[PDB]
Amino acid sequence: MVKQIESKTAFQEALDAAGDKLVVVDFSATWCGPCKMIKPFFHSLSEKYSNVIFLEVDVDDCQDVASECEVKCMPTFQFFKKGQKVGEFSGANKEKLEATINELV
Amino acid sequence: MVKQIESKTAFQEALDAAGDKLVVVDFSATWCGPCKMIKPFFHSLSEKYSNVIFLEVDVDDCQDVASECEVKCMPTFQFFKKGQKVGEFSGANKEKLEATINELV
Repeated sequence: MVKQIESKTAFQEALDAAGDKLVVVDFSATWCGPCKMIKPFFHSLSEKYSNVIFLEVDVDDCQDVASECEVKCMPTFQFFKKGQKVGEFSGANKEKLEATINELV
Repeated sequence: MVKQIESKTAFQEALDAAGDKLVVVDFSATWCGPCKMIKPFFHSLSEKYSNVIFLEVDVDDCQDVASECEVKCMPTFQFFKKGQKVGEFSGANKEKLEATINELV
């Protein structure tokens, strides 16, 4: 399932506890249309790939995490492996989302 | 000077009262880095071109205007002429901003 991140401390902790696993972070905003459209698919993905950690960060709630991750478009997906960012793209592209997961897993 | 828009009613009114003039709308967010970097320049522009109306919309404040204008990246500049959108681009590109203003004025 998707983990809801509500603090910078929580973001760091989850990245740390992911250990070996790939972390996919969804940076969204409630006003963004595309973000709402792709949410169900993003959740479906967390149920399909249990060997991958799925994170959700609302930019309004965590402006500090948003800023530090240099997010500028919505939605933005950032991929992390052992605390290091290994991928990133923006736009609600379903195929590309799953496709990128299969490349970095 | 730059007009601060704080409602959907205010957005429509300003578009209406612009009459013949070109309206440049800056869709920004306080957490967005690029948005802060280009704010001074955007204001400088409003003082340089008095025949052009400059609008500022914080996406957090006006989620409804943000949504209806289909904004997805920050900052986003939308250009309006007689109620109709005639241009649009995202990213804090100074040259392109002024350049687009000179094309649509």
